[PDB]
Amino acid sequence: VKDFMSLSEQLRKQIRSAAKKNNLPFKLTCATTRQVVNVVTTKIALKGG
Amino acid sequence: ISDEVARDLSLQFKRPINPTDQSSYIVDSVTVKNGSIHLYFDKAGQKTYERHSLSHFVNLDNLRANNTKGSLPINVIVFDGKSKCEESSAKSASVYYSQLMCQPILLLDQALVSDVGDSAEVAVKMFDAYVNTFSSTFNVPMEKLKTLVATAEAELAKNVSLDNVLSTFISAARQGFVDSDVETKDVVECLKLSHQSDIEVTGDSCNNYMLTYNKVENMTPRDLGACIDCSARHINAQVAKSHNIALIWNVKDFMSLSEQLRKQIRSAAKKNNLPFKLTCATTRQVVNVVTTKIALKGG
Amino acid sequence: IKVFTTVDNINLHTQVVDMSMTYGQQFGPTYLDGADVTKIKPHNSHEGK
Amino acid sequence: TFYVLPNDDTLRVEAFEYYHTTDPSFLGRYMSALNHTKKWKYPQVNGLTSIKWADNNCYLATALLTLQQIELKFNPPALQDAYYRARAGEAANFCALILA
Repeated sequence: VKDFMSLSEQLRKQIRSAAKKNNLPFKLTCATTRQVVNVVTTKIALKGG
Repeated sequence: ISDEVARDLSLQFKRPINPTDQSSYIVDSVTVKNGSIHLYFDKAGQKTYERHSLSHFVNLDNLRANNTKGSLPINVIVFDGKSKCEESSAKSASVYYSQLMCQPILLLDQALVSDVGDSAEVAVKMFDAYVNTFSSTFNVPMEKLKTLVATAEAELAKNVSLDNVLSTFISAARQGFVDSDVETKDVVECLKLSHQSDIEVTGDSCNNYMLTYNKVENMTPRDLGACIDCSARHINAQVAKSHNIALIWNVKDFMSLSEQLRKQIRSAAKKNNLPFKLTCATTRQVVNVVTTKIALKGG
Repeated sequence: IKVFTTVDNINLHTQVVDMSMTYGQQFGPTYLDGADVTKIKPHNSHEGK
Repeated sequence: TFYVLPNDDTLRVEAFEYYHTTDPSFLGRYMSALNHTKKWKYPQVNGLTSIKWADNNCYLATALLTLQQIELKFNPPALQDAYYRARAGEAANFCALILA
């Protein structure tokens, strides 16, 4: 919830629209725990330099 | 002019007047850059922010409302948010200082300010805490530790990463006091996890015991498989208290567990007020106990 | 040889000793099941004790 | 039944970094096998997983039984978590990974 609040409104709307278009279920939580599971993922960060 | 004074002035002058601004506002987020601190708040539905020097934030007691100095260098007041008593009085007390400074006063929760206190030597403080924990674990004579810390001071002056410096420090120190099977990375990770989670660490043998309150019905399959691998057992709390038995688990296996499971286990232990420590040992102690082996209802 | 050592008798601790010298010459006063081993050199069967 | 996935070299490089396998066609075969293996059922006997006979799964079940009783660790964290889940009953994904 707090991270979602830190986001911009347009970004939230775009993310939700994309999720709904791709038929992807999505939920929110107040917990501070992380789902450490096996997934091929790329960290969202700046490029190297 | 604020509402708390506007009404009095209107009563004195026998005609209505219009206040110009509110007395105080509440800060919601903090950003620190280039030795300065930024405070953010919402005013009339719009985001607002200000910038101030971080130097004045070292002494939190100087910014308290009950300061006997009688003057505020900055328009920021630090108060405990969880303390419902003083947070209500702070709103009323802010009026006098706002009139003195002729501008609104910013309300800031104490916990955030406590988190604000930060420097580049905090890593050095953490390193010193790790060294103290290691010394308490092994009771090495002070002079060798002081020489190694003197070397680590030059290493910090080189501004190298904490991981490599601590690894070299422990590898140099581990000679003559640590068994060969132990690895430096294990000690470093255990110290980091101990500092971050506020957990005490000992080198004694583990037992892999748990209480009945950690019900298996809520277990995820992955954590249940991990428990099967570690071969944990259940025991009554009072029976363990009678024999003065603490909760001892291997640091690597405990780290392999999920965050939620570890938090639940720690919460249950603290509720039952049970000592708990992690260890790097790979052996199990043998004590006269009555325990039930945790297993699935396989069939 | 590799042998086990402990204080609370349930913990995990292990020591490695050489068979050239006796237990006492390397460590000191040591006993095993009521038998003094301070002035006795080990043999193969003492492994794992 | 067939499945189609586009090509992305960056994703395959990340998959190799995670799983230590250089096969560029690993992902598609793995998914195709996993989809078929999800159809199966895996009961347990005496706390040990049992499988109804299908598609010559006898040696796979024997390997599962062998793994259930031996000390075992893996370098890929994903494979280790898959083994953890398999020992808890989610053997389909682990078997699919082994076959892939």
